[PDB]
Amino acid sequence: MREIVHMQAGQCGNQIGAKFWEVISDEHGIDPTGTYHGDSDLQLERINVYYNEATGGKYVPRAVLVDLEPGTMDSVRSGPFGQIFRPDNFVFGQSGAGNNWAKGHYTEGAELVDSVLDVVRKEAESCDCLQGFQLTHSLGGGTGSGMGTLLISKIREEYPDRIMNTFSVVPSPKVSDTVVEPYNATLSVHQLVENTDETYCIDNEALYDICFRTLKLTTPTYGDLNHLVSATMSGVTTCLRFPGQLNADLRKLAVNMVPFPRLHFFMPGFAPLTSRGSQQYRALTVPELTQQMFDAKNMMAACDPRHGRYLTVAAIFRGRMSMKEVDEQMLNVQNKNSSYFVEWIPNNVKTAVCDIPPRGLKMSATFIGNSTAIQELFKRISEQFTAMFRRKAFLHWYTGEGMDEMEFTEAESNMNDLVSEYQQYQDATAE
Amino acid sequence: ASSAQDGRYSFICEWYDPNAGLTRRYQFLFYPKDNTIEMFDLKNRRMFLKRSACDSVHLADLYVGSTVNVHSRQLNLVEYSDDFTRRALTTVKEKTLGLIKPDAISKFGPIFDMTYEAGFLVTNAKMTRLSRNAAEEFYAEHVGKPFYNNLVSFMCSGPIIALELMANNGIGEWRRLLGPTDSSTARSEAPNSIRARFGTDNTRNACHGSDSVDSSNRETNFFFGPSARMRNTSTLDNCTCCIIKPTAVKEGKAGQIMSAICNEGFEVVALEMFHMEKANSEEFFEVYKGVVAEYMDMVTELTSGPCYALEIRCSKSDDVTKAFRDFVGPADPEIARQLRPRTLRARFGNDKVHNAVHCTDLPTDALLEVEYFFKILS
Amino acid sequence: QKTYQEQLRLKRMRRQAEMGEEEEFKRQML
Amino acid sequence: QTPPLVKKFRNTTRPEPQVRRVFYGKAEDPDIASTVSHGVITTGSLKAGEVVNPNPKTLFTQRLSDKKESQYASKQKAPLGSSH
Amino acid sequence: APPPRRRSQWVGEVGWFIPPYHDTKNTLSGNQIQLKVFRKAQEEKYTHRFQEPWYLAPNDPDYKQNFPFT
Amino acid sequence: MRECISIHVGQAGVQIGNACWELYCLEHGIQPDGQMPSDKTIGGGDDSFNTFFSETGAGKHVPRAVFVDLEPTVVDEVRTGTYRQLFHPEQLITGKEDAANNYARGHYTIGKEIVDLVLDRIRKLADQCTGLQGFLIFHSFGGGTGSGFASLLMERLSVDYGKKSKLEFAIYPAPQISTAVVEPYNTILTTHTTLEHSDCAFMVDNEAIYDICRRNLDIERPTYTNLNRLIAQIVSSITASLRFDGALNVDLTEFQTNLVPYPRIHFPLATYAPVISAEKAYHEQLSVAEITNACFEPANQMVKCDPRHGKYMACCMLYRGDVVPKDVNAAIATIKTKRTIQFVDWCPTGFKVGINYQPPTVVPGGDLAKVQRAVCMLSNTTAIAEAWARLDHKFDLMYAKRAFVHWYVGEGMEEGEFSEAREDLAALEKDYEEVGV
Amino acid sequence: MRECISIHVGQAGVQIGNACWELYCLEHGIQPDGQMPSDKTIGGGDDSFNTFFSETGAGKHVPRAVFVDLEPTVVDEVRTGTYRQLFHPEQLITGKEDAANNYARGHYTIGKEIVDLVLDRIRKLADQCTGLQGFLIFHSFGGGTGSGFASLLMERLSVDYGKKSKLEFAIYPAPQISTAVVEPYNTILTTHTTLEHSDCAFMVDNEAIYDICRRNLDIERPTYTNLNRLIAQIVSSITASLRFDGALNVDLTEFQTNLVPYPRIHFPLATYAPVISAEKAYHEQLSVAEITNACFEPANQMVKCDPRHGKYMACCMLYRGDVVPKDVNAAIATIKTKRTIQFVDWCPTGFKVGINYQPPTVVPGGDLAKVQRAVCMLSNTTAIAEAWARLDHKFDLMYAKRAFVHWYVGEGMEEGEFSEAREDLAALEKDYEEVGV
Amino acid sequence: ARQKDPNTFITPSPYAYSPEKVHPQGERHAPVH
Ligand SMILES: Nc1nc2c(ncn2[C@@H]2O[C@H](COP(=O)(O)OP(=O)(O)OP(=O)(O)O)[C@@H](O)[C@H]2O)c(=O)[nH]1
Ligand SMILES: Nc1nc2c(ncn2[C@@H]2O[C@H](COP(=O)(O)OP(=O)(O)OP(=O)(O)O)[C@@H](O)[C@H]2O)c(=O)[nH]1
Ligand SMILES: Nc1nc2c(ncn2[C@@H]2O[C@H](COP(=O)(O)OP(=O)(O)O)[C@@H](O)[C@H]2O)c(=O)[nH]1
Ligand SMILES: [Mg+2]
Ligand SMILES: [Mg+2]
Repeated sequence: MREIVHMQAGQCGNQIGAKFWEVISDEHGIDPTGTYHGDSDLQLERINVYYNEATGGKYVPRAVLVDLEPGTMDSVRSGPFGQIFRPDNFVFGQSGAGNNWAKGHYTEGAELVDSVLDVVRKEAESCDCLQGFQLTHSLGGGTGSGMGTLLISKIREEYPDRIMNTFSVVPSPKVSDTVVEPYNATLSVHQLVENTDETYCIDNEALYDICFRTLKLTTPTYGDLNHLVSATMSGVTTCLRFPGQLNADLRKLAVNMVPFPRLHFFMPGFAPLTSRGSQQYRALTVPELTQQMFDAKNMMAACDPRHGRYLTVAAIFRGRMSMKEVDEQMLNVQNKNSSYFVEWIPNNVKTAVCDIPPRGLKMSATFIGNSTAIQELFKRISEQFTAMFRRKAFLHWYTGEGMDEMEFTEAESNMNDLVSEYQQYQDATAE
Repeated sequence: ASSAQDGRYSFICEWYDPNAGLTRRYQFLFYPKDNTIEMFDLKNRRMFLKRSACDSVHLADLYVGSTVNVHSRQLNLVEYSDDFTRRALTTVKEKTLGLIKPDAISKFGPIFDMTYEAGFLVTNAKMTRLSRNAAEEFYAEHVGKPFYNNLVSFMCSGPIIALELMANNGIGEWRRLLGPTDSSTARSEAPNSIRARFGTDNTRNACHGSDSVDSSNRETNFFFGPSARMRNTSTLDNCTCCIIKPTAVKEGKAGQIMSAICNEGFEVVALEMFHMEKANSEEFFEVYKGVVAEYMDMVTELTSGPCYALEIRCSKSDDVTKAFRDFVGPADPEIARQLRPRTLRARFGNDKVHNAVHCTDLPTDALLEVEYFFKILS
Repeated sequence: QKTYQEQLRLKRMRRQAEMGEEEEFKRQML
Repeated sequence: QTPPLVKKFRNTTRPEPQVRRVFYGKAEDPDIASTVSHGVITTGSLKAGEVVNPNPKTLFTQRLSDKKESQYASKQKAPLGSSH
Repeated sequence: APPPRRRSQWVGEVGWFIPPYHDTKNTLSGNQIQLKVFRKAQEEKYTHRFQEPWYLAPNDPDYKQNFPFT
Repeated sequence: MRECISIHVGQAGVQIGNACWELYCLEHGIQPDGQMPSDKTIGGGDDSFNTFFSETGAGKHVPRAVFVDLEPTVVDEVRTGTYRQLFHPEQLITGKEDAANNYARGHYTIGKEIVDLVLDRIRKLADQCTGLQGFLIFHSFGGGTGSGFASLLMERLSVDYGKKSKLEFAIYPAPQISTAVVEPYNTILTTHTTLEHSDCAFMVDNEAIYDICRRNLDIERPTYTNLNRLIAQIVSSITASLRFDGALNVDLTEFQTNLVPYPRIHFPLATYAPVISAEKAYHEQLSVAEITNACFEPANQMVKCDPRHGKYMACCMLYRGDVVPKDVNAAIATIKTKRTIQFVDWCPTGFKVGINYQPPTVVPGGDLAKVQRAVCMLSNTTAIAEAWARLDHKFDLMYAKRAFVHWYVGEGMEEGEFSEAREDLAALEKDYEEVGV
Repeated sequence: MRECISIHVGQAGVQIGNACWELYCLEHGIQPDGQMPSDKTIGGGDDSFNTFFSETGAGKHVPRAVFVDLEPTVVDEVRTGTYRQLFHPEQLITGKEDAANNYARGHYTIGKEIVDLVLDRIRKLADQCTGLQGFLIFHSFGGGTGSGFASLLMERLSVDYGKKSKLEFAIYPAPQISTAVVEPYNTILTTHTTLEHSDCAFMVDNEAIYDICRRNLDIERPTYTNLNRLIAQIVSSITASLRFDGALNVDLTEFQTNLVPYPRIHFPLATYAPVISAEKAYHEQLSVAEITNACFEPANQMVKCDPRHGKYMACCMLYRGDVVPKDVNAAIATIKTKRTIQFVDWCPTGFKVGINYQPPTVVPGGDLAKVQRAVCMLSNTTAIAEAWARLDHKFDLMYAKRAFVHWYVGEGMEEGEFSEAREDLAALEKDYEEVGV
Repeated sequence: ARQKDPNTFITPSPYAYSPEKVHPQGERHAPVH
């Protein structure tokens, strides 16, 4: 058994983590009170991978909720599956970051990071194997960005041998969202470069696009987006859970998807996203499941894969399936779209298969893409960063909290060096 | 593996010393699941026999009042110690009395064969006539209707063979193997019983049974009790003495021997099963004494339990002794199997010690030996 | 000949089992 | 008190202090297990009391054996106390 | 709504229909080998692992190896 | 007595063993609980099962194999599914942390933790053993446990057990379809160790099994279950002469001394015939000429390289079932007179044949048919050099600018072993060329 | 005749005693109230229980045990437990205070006020004894009663009686696991007195029985119950030849004349085979060669000393159950021909074999399986010196700072006793090192 | 002549080869604090 812990920082991160906990709880057959009401044994063969052993018939999920506002904690306790979490890991401040990276890192950072690491140590030393850390923080927020990056740095300093997947919720490239959004994005991607053994970056605007053009349901709001991200995370971590013909854990995905150490930014996706009016009309099979998961319309990262080249692509399937069809379609996508694949790596696809599909579907798949097209997101972030930085707007706040333009330009320098590194391995030839 | 805490069957065995004159008492434990016999000695507390492994001793025999030959020592199982054995062996083990009817005297060979095939071990057996005074065991079935008169006529007409049986689940297994009380019902629902294949309609059946408990006691005390004088059906005359050996009786081939003798001509006039003593067997085998080296083996084999004795006569006179010797010919079973194979001791014999049938050798000693069994010991 | 007929009967029984499981999963979907 | 369905899997991970650890599989199988002899039982062996000094043979059996052992070559051109 | 099963409880399998199926004609014959007398001899010869009373000759050079002290 | 101890290492090897022990239980009439039926029993002195099973006290025939996986998933599936009362509870050896497609992680790290326990269990199985013929080691070149831990097991079995022949069945990567990405690195790093410590390395190509299944068995959607079933059938056809008497009996040492010319060319090619289904088998005659032409037909080998661009050196024809040596040697003569099967000029006779009477068995509901005769082609061609060159091309193309090397360096591998393994396999290719010419 | 007084001193001694007399009663068929049932009828000349159970005229069998401890809770638990009517109530000597893990409390104080009473009690047992062959002193080297009063008892039994054997079973502290903090002080202070007034000191270690029942019996949390059960099984296998008769048998003089070369090397390692569970024994042959090889495992020694760092001087080979001397000789020959089973040069033959026909009995609700065969290994090795080296390192580390010395020097004991004991055990270590060459 | 029989096999030697040093199969890892 390879146990992972869950970290959820910020309001968006806490909501996404709670949705993830409930969508793995209902497939694990757990009620919100903790008593196992499931009927199959497969959903509790390995249930200690996410849920700490407790007395009675109760399994207590192993997550840490980090925030600077008690209102989010009260809302997530009043919401579904709020009583399955013990109140001991509910650490929260009384001031509020207000989407301030420097305030969430220095002013109220180290005051809360000590308690968060105390809870992390209490969970982790109680763990026996301790595979990895699964952080679902958001880029551009308050406690999500700065406190989460400080947590990543502290966890790397404490246990520099363990895999962590962090999810780094990327905001919409358009509209405005936050006035200090490029500042928080640059200040977060500075640490996303640093330790961050794997990052699965999700884009809110692309989530809106995939909800509006593929699943419909009229308005997208946020619940469908959260369900999509939650299904993606469950499909990612299914192999440490439910068995299969070919399994692949976090470490196997990190080895098979990260060529060089600063190539850990992934572009995920989920299939099949059939509509309610087309579920009875769609013949769900491996070929058009592969087409759906490799379609450019269904990437939850805003970068279009047609303008870049995939370095590595992980495909984690779930269901009644044949491995010949799996690797045949994964070779067919190479042979068809050979332009959007680097020629210095044969077999740019890592496959994995579980034989327990999610309930209500014969088949499901999870796309993971270490594309070179993700450098356009960081290029746009750098462009907005220098546009709002050349006039020194909304920077006196961060200098008052304790940061400096030397750190600003260091983050800009290593981020656009990373962009140029993506460009060099995008335009690098074979011989 | 063998342990010190296995199942144990404890008995007290008494062996009479050829020297001295007192019967030593030993504690005789029979461990099953490996068939190992061990022996303690009450008085002079010491060690007599270890675990070891003996053939003779077989869980099938036991049966208090029996003789086991352990390392050429004739131990007599005299009483049950070990309440474990008292709940393992004595439970639902009763004794009956099978009374062979005069019309079933002709088929007493096969009747004994089926009793031995069932497993009813015998304790006494005697062929008598019951006179007109057979009503003393029919006081129970009296007055009610003339079957009492029919029964006292059928008992006084023809010979009677009385048996004292003993088996587990007694008095019910004997009635089960006899079937119902009528031959019509017997060949209606149970066509494999003594009353089915032998006998005719009611009050002329093939046997009697033993009713129930304490009626078995009344019958056994009336027939084979210490106060019962019944007198066998011996008539001397031109006759031969046949001795079915206790090895044959223990192996259960006694009924087969009886059936073969009755089938191959001949006739049995007197039947009586004895329990021979050492000096009595020596005085029976004094004619051999010092003409065969196996005389001691013959004596210690004859003193090994049941001693079925038969008075054999023949319708065709010829020489009765010579004809019976030809039928029960060559003494060694190897001789009788290689030469004249359709003979007794060849159908039923192991070695010359265990001939399993004994016959009178000299033609002038058959009457003496018949007089010794049927006119001296009874 | 008897061995081949028994083998074909076993294959037919297996194929009936897969027809049963696929119609069961179709009723599950509906 | 733990429900039995979850205690099934808790016995593998964190059981009671005593009692042998069981697996979540192999349970609700008829646990014959103990009360079994648990080992090979020697080899055999026929004893050397009847293979080097066997049971003595009777006069008739040995005379039949000598009858069969006759009409050879070595046993016929040279008996013990005679000639051919 | 029945739950998804294991690998074993599938048609197309590793361990389905193994109890009710037994290969009758193929391996009830004498084609399968026996442990007869001269394989039992080899299997019973295993009881002499380095206990055989064969000692090396004094006319051989490798004798002071087994007699070092004298 | 002709015992043939087995080690199944890796997820792939565990699945091969899961098919193989089902097939062996069906072949020897052993129930999944471990006992043998009495009406099945042809006498208490049966001895076929002693090669693969040991009877402990009451007809409990436990198998003589060790299942290895650093992650517990597949071995827990074994422990919970069907064949759970068959295996010894400790023989199914597992860790907790997996190597996760990394030769250096399987060789220089956590793989070096349970190696002592696993080959202590191997040592105690060999102590139970008395007539040890060889080690059947099933693994994959894909990576992780089957690549580095298997190499460690080869090294320690080699310098612990002496000569003690070690037949190594390995799942070789396919030319085009593949699963892992660092799979060429793992294959190149594993070959350098297995070259000096294996004795017969049977490469199996997943794509070869796939197209064999879809054109011969007519299975439109085959899978790993059918793959391991076919590999189990072939390894049973190999070690069936040790378990059943034959007109010409071949052992694991006669096989080797008639197969490998030089002690570096020990990479044969397995092939089964027929691999046809029941409907196609009932309408066809299937004589020995057809089962030989199926073996020598070049779209039937189990590594994706045709033997027409190569010279045969040795052929270990293992015939199974009702076959006569007369049809066998007539077919061998017509194969020799066939010009397109070019034998090498320094090997006049190159056919080692072993006839076994015992007909092959089928699983209850697989895809192979119960045929009265079958044959195992065992080629020693030079055609595997094309597969070696393809893996050299892949390894050099990914090693051009040091991709996926930091993982191995962090796990503990030095930067030189990649170059050493590349030079070793280049020397092996030079050896194949100079022995082919 | 060949009787044995068992003196259980200290809490560990009393717990081993009431987990061992249960096994003795089960072996001899005695229900706990005292009488042998035998279905209420059988007895007489079966003199097997005289080695441990004195016979009264009422048919009640009283054990030959002296349960002594200064602090009266564990002995009171014995008196109020299920084995209440078994022991003689006067044989249950309790003091009033606690020794509190102090050697002085027991060698120079309150234990001295009860040692006269305990000697009178042992004398009144030995008067009923009619040729007592030896004492079995069960104690722990942890401290207080098990070292102090126990060492004083051993000196008084050395002054009295005389030449009679005085075997002890000593619970030794683990290299890492330590219940108390004065364990090194107590061990060095008790070694100086048990070196000369002993003749055989069986060596066990709580961490080693922990590991043995953690791997083999696979119990994750080992309490003291199964530990004392395993120690009880060892003592039962040792005394089985004094009780239940069989083949070639080894008793209290045999395994001292054949194990003690010099009158200072008398610290043997007692291991037991097969320590196995029911499920692991079900899938296992458990032959003579296997159970003999199990005793030479490094992971079966019941003290945590590495057997590689030292030769073997002598080995007592105590077999129980359905075992044959031919198979025994085969196993001994295999052990002798295995080269790195390293025997010392002044010992061509070093195996004293005893064989008994009694198989072991398993306690109801226990954890061992009822195996037909069993082996007790009594090995004399140089490897025990590393435990003394670890204890010398601990003693020197604590004595450098003069920590925890004030209790000992204030409660009667002198300061120089620590240095005298340290140099005595250093001389013992030098003797072991100079004899191991 | 009394001859030497052929050697069967020397099957390692369980004294210098050491398993030891391994956490036993499937009992968590005894959580250190
Ligand atoms: N023929 C066949 N090959 C298999 C099977 N399962 C896995 N494989 C091969 O195994 C490769 C995947 O890597 P694995 O061998 O499973 O890696 P591992 O041995 O489990 O070691 P880790 O990567 O550390 O988990 C694939 O490329 C397959 O070719 C199977 O059932 N049959
Ligand atoms: N094997 C085993 N060892 C025990 C047991 N109980 C205690 N011990 C050992 O005893 C040590 C503790 O010292 P004790 O033996 O209790 O000391 P004592 O002889 O009772 O004397 P006091 O400390 O004064 O009570 C521990 O380190 C244990 O190793 C037991 O039940 N079984
Ligand atoms: N997918 C998703 N995104 C959200 C949700 N709520 C907020 N966000 C995103 O998070 C950003 C605001 O971050 P915020 O919650 O203020 O971070 P915090 O201050 O650390 O709690 C916005 O740009 C949103 O796009 C939600 O429920 N689902
Ligand atoms: Mg794996
Ligand atoms: Mg105490």
